[PDB]
Amino acid sequence: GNQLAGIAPSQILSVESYFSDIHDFEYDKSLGSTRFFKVARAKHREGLVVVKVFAIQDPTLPLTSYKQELEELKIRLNSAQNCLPFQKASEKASEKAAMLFRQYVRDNLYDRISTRPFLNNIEKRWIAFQILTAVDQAHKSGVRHGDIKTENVMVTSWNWVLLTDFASFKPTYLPEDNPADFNYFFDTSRRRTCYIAPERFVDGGMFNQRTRGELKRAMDIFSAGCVIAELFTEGVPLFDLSQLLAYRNGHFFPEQVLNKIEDHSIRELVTQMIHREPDKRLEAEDYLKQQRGNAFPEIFYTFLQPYMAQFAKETFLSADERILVIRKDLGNIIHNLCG
Amino acid sequence: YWYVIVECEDQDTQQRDPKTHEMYLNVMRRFSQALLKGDKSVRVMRSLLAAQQTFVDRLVHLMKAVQRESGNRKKKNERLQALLGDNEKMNLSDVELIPLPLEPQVKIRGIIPETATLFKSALMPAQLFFKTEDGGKYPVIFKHGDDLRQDQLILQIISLMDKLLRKENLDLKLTPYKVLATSTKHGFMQFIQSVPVAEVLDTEGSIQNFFRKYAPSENGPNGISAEVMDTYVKSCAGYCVITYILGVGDRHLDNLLLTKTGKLFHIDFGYILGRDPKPLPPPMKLNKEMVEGMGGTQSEQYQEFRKQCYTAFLHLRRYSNLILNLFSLMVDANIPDIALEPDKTVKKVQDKFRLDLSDEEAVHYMQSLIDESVHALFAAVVEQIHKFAQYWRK
Amino acid sequence: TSFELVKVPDPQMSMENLVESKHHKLARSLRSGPSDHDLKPNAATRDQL
Ligand SMILES: Nc1nc2c(ncn2[C@@H]2O[C@H](COP(=O)(O)OP(=O)(O)OP(=O)(O)O)[C@@H](O)[C@H]2O)c(=O)[nH]1
Ligand SMILES: *C(=O)CCCCCCCCCCCCC
Repeated sequence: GNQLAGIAPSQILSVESYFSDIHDFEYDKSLGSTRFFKVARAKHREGLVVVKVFAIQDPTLPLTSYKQELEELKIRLNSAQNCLPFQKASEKASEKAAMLFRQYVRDNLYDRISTRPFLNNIEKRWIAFQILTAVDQAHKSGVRHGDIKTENVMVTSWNWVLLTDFASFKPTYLPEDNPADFNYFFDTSRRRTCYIAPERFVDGGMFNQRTRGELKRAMDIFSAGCVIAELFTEGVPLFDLSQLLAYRNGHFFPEQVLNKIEDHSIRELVTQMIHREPDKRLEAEDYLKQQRGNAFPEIFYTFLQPYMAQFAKETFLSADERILVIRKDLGNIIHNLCG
Repeated sequence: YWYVIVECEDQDTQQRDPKTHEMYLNVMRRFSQALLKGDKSVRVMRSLLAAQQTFVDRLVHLMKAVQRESGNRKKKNERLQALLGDNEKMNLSDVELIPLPLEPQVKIRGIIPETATLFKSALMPAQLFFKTEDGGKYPVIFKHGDDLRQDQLILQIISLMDKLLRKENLDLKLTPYKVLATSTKHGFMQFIQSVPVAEVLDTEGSIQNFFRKYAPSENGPNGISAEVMDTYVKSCAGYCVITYILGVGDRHLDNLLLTKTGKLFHIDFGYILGRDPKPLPPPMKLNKEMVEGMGGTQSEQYQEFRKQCYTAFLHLRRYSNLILNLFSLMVDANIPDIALEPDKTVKKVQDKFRLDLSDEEAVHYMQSLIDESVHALFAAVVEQIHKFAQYWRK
Repeated sequence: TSFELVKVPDPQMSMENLVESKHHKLARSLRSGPSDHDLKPNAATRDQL
């Protein structure tokens, strides 16, 4: 309704004013504001939190149906280590605002690509491996993301990738000729980068159930395939909205962006994950099996993945405990990491 | 005075960021004192501004009396004109000499009580004629309940683009009419006397017919005075390019006004920076009737108009830095369309300049844009439903 | 003893990026104060600047 009404009262008043009402949070930094979500960092008893505030300038909009899906998506991903779902969704935080609260993570992958220290070749692979493991742990859990992009693929300070901002609310299918859905829901970073699987763009003749029909597993494999291409190019996007719809119609191909990738094995992986035909895209788990040793060192599956999971656990290994544990395990680690 | 006092009257800032609100209050206390510490001729300005304030306050009280809904438009107009000539209790007819807020050089002696009437719209914009000291009548529109800050900004930026192109000697004959928010819900706008193109086509049927009725001459290519059509060509090019860069959204002919001298101008800016209530709006305000005034794409006027468009565009790219810097400072300025997406606002304007295109490629881009925007007649269809909605509101 | 919003605590959350801080001091060295009056960018760096 916010798209059609466009009325000013809540939006002009937005962001810092919302926090004056809620108790447990203090505004800290507006991370970004868009027509859709007013996203601000907040301080909280547990640490930094990201709050996405939605202004309900339409009282007839049945947000309760989105609220239900948010709690259900949270319960599924509650045990996916590389997946950080929205942990809270308060319908009644303010007279006309709804708020989505989740952990704030040290860096988003888009920033991390450029902040120092630069991700070594082995680290880019470790992140790509976790991107596949994040979508995998979501897919096996029975949840699809729907908007995987480097801005939603977070990275802690210790390279633990956390896929975030699951897009249950964003439309599954978008009209090819009307950018008004893409711009409001998907282009929140305004980079024009489009990682939406091409089979999600449909003729107006196909069209409200199209807005909320279930996401197909192969729609995320495409998104993750583009995130890895961007990561390995160091910010060069695989497709913009003009280039993707042209790619969907077979009139465009990212040859120049893919040739930019140094690792021939990742360019092969990405060329598969971003293949236009959705049936020709394997499950994320099949790319993990296929790339074992071929692109992701065997160490990642046997030791790094199960060892690092120790720190992703909520039970707080504080900075002192993490050091003491690695020191205890140092002999075991050198053995497992140096033959 | 008016800019800072808007912030002091901004009851939203008074609650959402009182520290900034009190800063403006101290800016006004400082200015109040800095004038008192000035020269004799400067101290008079302090008393003149105090007079302006109470003058506008009394004007607001009169409109608050009209707003009481004590009767139909007849009784409202009667109360309005009766109060204006109440030389005892309001004396707005012949108040002491004050510089007019909207344009201080045009000093005013009072409102002519016979001429004040509200237009037929839910905002009740009151037409006002000001009894200038020079004896002339100055036409102004007073508005109530409308936060002119968005128009104020979007006009004070086209005035700069008009000025900048005048520095390049490309006087496109824009009308940067002045607007001034006296408060968050009160202000004045320069009443440029003109007929909306929606009413032109309802009366004369066409822009060329209207020009033939008020500026005919056999010397021009279509029977329109060459000096009037050349003004129209340049005025159309100026508003086309400037509404494209400013992303002005609405396109209703009810808000595109045409002057008898051919200066076309746009008066609705409630929707800017790319947003329009109508989905998939055309890229620019280039409605077909605007081109019909030039006699279509085959006429000499269209060839010249295209040249003026790409030239006006190419020379604004020369001053993109200046225009952008004037938005970054506005990012927090409470303007409705800026407050939707403050950090994106400047990125939206920067997009329009296509700074990555070389100058020859920028011409070709603008050329392609205008050659395509003529065919986006969807807005001309959807606007017929908006008129149907207005029919229930009249 | 408990948490419900911050599932994955990060100990370096709001700490200064010491690696970036190290790169500041080396890349933007002030000690070139006397050399930079003489030394100036050449053909390939002129275009770039
Ligand atoms: N470091 C860090 N940056 C964040 C975090 N959340 C968001 N950001 C950044 O802030 C921007 C705005 O927040 P979002 O609305 O989530 O942007 P987005 O993820 O591209 O948009 P969505 O897909 O709708 O969630 C993002 O583009 C990121 O650059 C976070 O948790 N940690
Ligand atoms: C129509 O133009 C507006 C449609 C808005 C749909 C998105 C709603 C996002 C809700 C998030 C969950 C909030 C739960 C309280």
